[PDB]
Amino acid sequence: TVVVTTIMESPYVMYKKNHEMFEGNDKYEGYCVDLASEIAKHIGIKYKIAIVPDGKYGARDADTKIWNGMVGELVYGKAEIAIAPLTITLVREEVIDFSKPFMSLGISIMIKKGTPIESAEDLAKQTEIAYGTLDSGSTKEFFRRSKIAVYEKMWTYMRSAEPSVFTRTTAEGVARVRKSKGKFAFLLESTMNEYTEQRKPCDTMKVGGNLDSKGYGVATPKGSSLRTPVNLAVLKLSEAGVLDKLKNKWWYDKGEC
Amino acid sequence: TVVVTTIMESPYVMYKKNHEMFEGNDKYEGYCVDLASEIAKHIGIKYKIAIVPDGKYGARDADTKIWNGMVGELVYGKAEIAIAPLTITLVREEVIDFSKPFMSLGISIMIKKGTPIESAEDLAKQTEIAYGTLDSGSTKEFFRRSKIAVYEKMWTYMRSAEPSVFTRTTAEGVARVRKSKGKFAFLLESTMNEYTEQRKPCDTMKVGGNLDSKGYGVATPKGSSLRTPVNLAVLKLSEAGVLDKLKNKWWYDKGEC
Ligand SMILES: C=C(C)[C@H]1CN[C@H](C(=O)O)[C@H]1CC(=O)O
Ligand SMILES: C=C(C)[C@H]1CN[C@H](C(=O)O)[C@H]1CC(=O)O
Repeated sequence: TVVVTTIMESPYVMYKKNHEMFEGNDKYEGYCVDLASEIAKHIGIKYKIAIVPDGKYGARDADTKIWNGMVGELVYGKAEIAIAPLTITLVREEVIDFSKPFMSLGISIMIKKGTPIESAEDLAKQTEIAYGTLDSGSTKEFFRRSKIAVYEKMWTYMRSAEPSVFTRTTAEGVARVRKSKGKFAFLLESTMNEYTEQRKPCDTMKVGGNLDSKGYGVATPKGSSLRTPVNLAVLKLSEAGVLDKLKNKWWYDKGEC
Repeated sequence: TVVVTTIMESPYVMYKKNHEMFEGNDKYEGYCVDLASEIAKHIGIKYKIAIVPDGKYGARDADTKIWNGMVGELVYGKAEIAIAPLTITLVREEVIDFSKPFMSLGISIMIKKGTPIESAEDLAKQTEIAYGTLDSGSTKEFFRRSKIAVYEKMWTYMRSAEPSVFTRTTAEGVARVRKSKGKFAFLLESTMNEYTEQRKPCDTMKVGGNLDSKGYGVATPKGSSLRTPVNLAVLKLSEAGVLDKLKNKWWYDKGEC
């Protein structure tokens, strides 16, 4: 009855092993799949998981004026709820509603083990080690808009960098870090960073602190009567220990390093 | 024109040195005083700071059925906004609205340096070192309501403990930790814990991780037309670096240890 928009991202939503022999929601597993299930039980709804057609999170296009991604699905009435690692930002909360955060994070640095970098300050003062960001998302927008001297210097480098320091997906950025032999550093959300650190061949690490402090939230379109039940469900789950339990399950219980 | 309810708590709201010769809002300084000022500038309001008469944060009384503290001020229309270290909890969000978190925190352990305790598990398995909580607030409510084995064992000890392990104020709990010579441990929010660690005689420390993950938020009563401007102001300030700058100012720039 209720359409849940989400996206393929490890370990939030992914295909089960042998997903061919499963139907509907049963094809998928992950943190956000479990989260949708808990939320639906508390607010008492039936739901259909739909993967966002364009594979995007949500940005407003400069010329067409149109929102893409999951935000777009909500804005144009194609979906009722988005349950994904969708970062709570000002631009988005202007057109959709977020619940309280179900997970906390910050922008962080991924290096290949042995790269002599300990902070964002280290990266900015040199050119030998290239560094980049996804070309779509809140991390790029953070650097684009920063007045802080260090991040301003980082944005000037990145927008000019040749060849392009921007990657299309998380896997692509992680791939580039691994194959570059200490010569590429990846700026990404600490949640994905921590997850990759736990995955073989265990050649990556998070360095320094987070550059910022934010959260992912469950999104609903403006005026949805599911806004309050959803927000309260999240607080219920958080206080019950369920969010912590879910994090440990998909991040640390499966850890290989 | 707009009434801002808040409370005396270091370093969020406090009296300036020689506050006698100042009038109105100018009597006060602190993190939340600066925060009110930033918010009011963005949403374009004039405001009067009022200290909550009963010195409480906000709980519903078992018999009278009446909310006390800052939550009460909002609920009964005595104030329009609460700007304070007011923890976002399910019970409160049921009767008031919170903005997105302006600060992240978690329940934590304060010990006197040299107390051989490294985790919550350590405290629960022994009786020689007493441990307590404020007798009013979200920390007590967390232990009261936990199904997690370890915290359940901690609550059973605390509610039965003789003499009372509960303190009326933060200063009183910190006082008890300092004067007990390693025999009392204090369960409090990590923000207050971190702040005390930076204050002379530098005899306290935070040990282990946070037991949970939550935030403080700006509160408005249900149906307030200041709800959205406030929420968006917080995201604006957060993304601009102002919340981080404010934290460093009142926690670390002043640090003595
Ligand atoms: C995986 C991606 C592209 C998403 C996830 N959350 C962020 C977002 O919602 O924008 C993006 C990550 C990033 O931008 O670093
Ligand atoms: C200082 C106090 C009593 C407040 C502050 N925030 C929490 C609250 O809003 O309940 C309380 C702390 C705590 O309960 O540990």
